[PDB]
Amino acid sequence: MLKQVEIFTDGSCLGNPGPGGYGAILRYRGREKTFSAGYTRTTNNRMELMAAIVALEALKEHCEVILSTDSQYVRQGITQWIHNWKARGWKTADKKPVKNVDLWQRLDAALGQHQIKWEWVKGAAGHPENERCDELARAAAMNPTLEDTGYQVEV
Repeated sequence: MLKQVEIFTDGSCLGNPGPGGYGAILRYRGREKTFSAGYTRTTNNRMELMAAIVALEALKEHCEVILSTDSQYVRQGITQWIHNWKARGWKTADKKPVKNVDLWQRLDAALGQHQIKWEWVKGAAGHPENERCDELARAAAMNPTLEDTGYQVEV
């Protein structure tokens, strides 16, 4: 049987754009691995994506994953947009690349390596680990050490 891993993820940003960061927790057989990093200039949406990307890429073997996050952006992409973008070559009708294509492509790639059960949560009570991810993400945004290379300035 495959390992069944619990993943909790969250991202945040102080502005649009501004410093931002992510936080993710992987739970397996009582063991826990935490991941967090901050970027000098990015956006909330890119951080929401990165959290999920870093968590999934951290798994070195095919797994059963229970991914819990309150990322609306990730949810919409996963249950709505992802399919179409794969059917249009990751480009808008006007041939212009889809926003954050660099990160969406990395996520999609990570997604196809595991059986994922998504648990869309609502930032409140009953989600201790998610709240923990928020704290990690907020502490990383306040002490950024990385450059979000894939970030392209609006217009």
